[PDB]
Amino acid sequence: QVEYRGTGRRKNSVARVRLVPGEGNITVNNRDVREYLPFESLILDLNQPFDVTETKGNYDVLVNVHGGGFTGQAQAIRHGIARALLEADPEYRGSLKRAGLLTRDPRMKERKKPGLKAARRSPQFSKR
Amino acid sequence: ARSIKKGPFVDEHLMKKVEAQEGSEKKQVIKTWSRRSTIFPNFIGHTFAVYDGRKHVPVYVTEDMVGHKLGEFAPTRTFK
Amino acid sequence: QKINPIGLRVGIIRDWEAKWYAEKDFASLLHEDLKIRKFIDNELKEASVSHVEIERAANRINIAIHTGKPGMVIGKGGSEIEKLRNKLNALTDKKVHINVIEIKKVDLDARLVAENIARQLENRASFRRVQKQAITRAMKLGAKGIKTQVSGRLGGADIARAEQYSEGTVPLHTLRADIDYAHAEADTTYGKLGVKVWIYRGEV
Amino acid sequence: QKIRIRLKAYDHRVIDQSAEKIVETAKRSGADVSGPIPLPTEKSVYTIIRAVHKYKDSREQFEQRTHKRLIDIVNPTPKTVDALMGLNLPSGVDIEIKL
Amino acid sequence: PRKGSVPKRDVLPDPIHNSKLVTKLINKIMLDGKRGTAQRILYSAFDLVEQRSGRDALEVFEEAINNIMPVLEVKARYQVPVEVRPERRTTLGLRWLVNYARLRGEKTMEDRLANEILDAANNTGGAVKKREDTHKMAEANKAFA
Amino acid sequence: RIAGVDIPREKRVVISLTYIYGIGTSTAQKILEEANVSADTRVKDLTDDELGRIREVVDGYKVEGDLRRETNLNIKRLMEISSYRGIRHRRGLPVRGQKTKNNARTRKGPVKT
Amino acid sequence: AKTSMVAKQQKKQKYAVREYTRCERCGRPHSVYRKFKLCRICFRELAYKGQIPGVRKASW
RNA sequence: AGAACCUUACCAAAUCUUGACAUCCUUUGACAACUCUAGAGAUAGAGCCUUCCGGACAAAGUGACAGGUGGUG
RNA sequence: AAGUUGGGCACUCUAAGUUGACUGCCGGUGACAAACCGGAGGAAGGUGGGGAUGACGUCAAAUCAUCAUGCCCCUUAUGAUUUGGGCUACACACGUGCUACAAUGGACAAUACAAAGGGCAGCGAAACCGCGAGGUCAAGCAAAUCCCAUAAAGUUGUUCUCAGUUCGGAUUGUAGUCUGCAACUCGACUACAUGAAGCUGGAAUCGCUAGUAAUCGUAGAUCAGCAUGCUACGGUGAAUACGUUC
Ligand SMILES: [Zn+2]
Repeated sequence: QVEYRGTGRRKNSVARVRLVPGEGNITVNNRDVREYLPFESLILDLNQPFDVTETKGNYDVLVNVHGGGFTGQAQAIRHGIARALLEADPEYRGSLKRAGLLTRDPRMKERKKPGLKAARRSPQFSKR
Repeated sequence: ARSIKKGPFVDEHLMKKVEAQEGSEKKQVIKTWSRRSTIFPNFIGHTFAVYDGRKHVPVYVTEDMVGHKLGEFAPTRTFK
Repeated sequence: QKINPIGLRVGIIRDWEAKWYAEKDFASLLHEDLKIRKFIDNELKEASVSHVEIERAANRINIAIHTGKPGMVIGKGGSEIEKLRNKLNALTDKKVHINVIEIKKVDLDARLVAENIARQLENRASFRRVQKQAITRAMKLGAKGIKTQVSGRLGGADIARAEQYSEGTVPLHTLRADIDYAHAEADTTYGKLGVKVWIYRGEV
Repeated sequence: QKIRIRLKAYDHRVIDQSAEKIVETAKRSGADVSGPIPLPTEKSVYTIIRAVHKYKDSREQFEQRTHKRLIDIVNPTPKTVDALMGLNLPSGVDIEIKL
Repeated sequence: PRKGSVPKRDVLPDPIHNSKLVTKLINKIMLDGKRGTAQRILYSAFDLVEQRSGRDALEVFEEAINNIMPVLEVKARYQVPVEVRPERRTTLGLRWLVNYARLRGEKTMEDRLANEILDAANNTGGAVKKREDTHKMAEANKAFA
Repeated sequence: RIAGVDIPREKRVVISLTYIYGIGTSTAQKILEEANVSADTRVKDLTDDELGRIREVVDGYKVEGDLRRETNLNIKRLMEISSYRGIRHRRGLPVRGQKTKNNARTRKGPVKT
Repeated sequence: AKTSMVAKQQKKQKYAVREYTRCERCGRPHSVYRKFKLCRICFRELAYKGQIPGVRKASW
């Protein structure tokens, strides 16, 4: 077995990520990552934690991710992968932190304010 | 009502008043507030004083007026 | 411009005066409670009825009348309380059980103070002296702060204005603070006079 | 052979204390209880024009939040049923029992 | 009425080229958040310029930005001239590049961008003309410095 | 040239048929499927038998001048009966119950300030 | 609202579509919530008095 | 935070005057959904006819009185 | 076929209780102060992001039409009932918005990813009928269970090739669906045809400093029916702030 489990969050997307000794294949909701995600930039971002830890291609990733859109779920997966690598080896904490991958991006969608069109946008003003 | 599955709408009182005195050729004018009633072929040749809000406008029914409402020939607003 | 302090604090450090739950007949129960409250207010005007809590369960209506003159409401032989209960049962098909709660210090109760000052104003007392004596007695009875205000055609003057007095601390912006607020109306020969009273009896 | 108890209340404090009371009653009667399980709270928001007249851009937003609690009794007993049906809860909480 | 300067954002390098300038060009091209459309447009334009020049896409892009980056500008106050900050240079270069590319006559934005970067590299583009006009007016108003 | 009207030569047949008054996209596709013809084939690269079949299908659809005459007759009948729609047609105002206080330009012509 | 209008709203309508809701506390015809049978103004006043179970000022 | 009717406060027409709604006072009920006729309806004409406990309740008459989204923020 | 059921509470999640962030520690600038800047640690760093909360006062600002109320006024009418018509008019001027003028696009087919709400005579699954909006039968569901309800933008393929057009969808004809006693004045939507201006807008002028603007959809109150408005939700997701002369 030897499973390294972790959680990742981004916007409204939650990704349960499991790392196993493998060849670098990433499966997301029983689908290949390069098919699930609509851009290769997302795949590169997902692999970025592996590059930082210097264990690229040494793990197969199994992802159960739901919520948000594609970028949100991709970055949730990246956060989960970083957390799983932390769990596997505490020595990667410094590298991951310097890469800024352990941070759970706290940015969320601001509520809409009453009397405004949006969170900040206000109605067009007209003197006279 | 408008849906075909329901027959064309017409007030029962208006329809029965039209039917009355059908045989006699001395057909008279019928006072009506029913702007919403549809015009049936039975109405052809009749005169309806249709209330448009303040007065009963006389309307004479012809063949081309079949299928329309009695209100379409009693305008309600005045302009110029 | 100032939020009603009771409305601000309800559900935070102040409990609802209507203690019940409903899913289908919520509106019916709400308006039943409203007519009950209106009837009690109209019937116990002379009594110093500070406030009323209403709960309902098992097709029963538990009324809790917090008053400063419990003797008047109950009656010497319970006749008054029994008559009120009978009238409430006549109004509402359900069965009503009424409890009376004694208020020891009526001069620290915002609503009672507001009603007293409104009564004096209707009696044509001085809108300044009434507020001064109210604040004085409330402060001597241990209140940490009190504020009184009267607005309208004060001495019958054509131009309506408002005047208020204070003493101690009344921190209306502190959400912890248990501030008792009341508004009353005097129906003077010249019209409506609005009296407002805030009382802060301290941390509890 | 399970008994479901659904509690709904506007106050999470009162709902929690009622849930604890019923769980304690069931355990005293002898049945085994799985719970309490907090179901998602249902929040209804109401937006009102604060002013009596005009002044659309100033609003006030109220809410009513009903909290939901679920209790499962696994091994019912006549004593447990009698205790549950005789137990009295605060007027705030609404309790439904499904046998 | 302003306390001071605020922190500036830092963008990540292009995932394929590892270039902050490429990232910011993608951001400039992006409209309504369509980052994917911006990415595909930029990559197609880079491929087109690579094919049409036989030279590295990054090299030609760097030459184009260097050509279209100004050194002096003028601000109303009459118009007084002033030097341009190093980051203002890149901002203006990218903004003018994208604007005049969109103004070109080619059918597709990829063709427009490729032709515009080629013209900038050759020093005969719309962004080049804009830089020349800016420098000319700065020199004309050099006295007000 | 179908129904007495020429059509663009370089345009695909399905689109080019819409240039016939009374023929839109849906009816063009329906005609093209009834008279079997490739959807993407341009009219210039078209066969005489295909053109004849298209003409045979089209002739029965009541398009062009006959359609214009029918629409004009309907409008004239509603004008003549003195209906509300007829009055609004005569006055050049919106007929389907729009609001004329503003935004009635397509019926009232250009703004006369 | 007018007393005659409130009475007419309460009385049975020959039509069924001819039924409309009025605030049961003051009679305002507009902006009446179904759950409380109250207009926005009465709703605000009673929520401030704390006499609508479970209703409090919202924020998030 | 919902103008086809209703809403609706405006207009035309057909209609009522203790009144569409509330309390008191005299008589006392079988009131009233329901069916017929005449009316655009509101309403009027005879039936049918079904309720009710020292009295809730509900009809008819009269006088107090009602009513106003009328004015003055 | 399906987390569908047997089993489990690991994970996610749900919701109660707790811990956490305080310039706390380190180094500089600073009058050893306050504070500012940078760093470590931390998920979060400088009131972390937002909400509610609005002092003493100004404008005889708004509201007598939510409600209440002094005074004045009408009482065979300024009160009351009903049907019909106004509030929807239309030579015109202004505010706020929706849709576009296209290739960062239009059309066609295939295929993913949300959040937040509502449901009792109400949400109406599947199936059948109709090209269609919808109609018949009708399961489940008073709710973390069923439904509303497949989000769109996106991604991948074919076509159009810069053309007032395969852009744009007003306007009008005809034929229908639904609600409602009743869609003429005066509802929404659907099918066929019709296919207007408009090819990025003068003087001027508005919003917005980050998950913001911009774009894309989603839900709800009112509500028989009727939303480009309002109130909420999330997907993608920027640019710039030198400085205080104006
Ligand atoms: Zn009200």
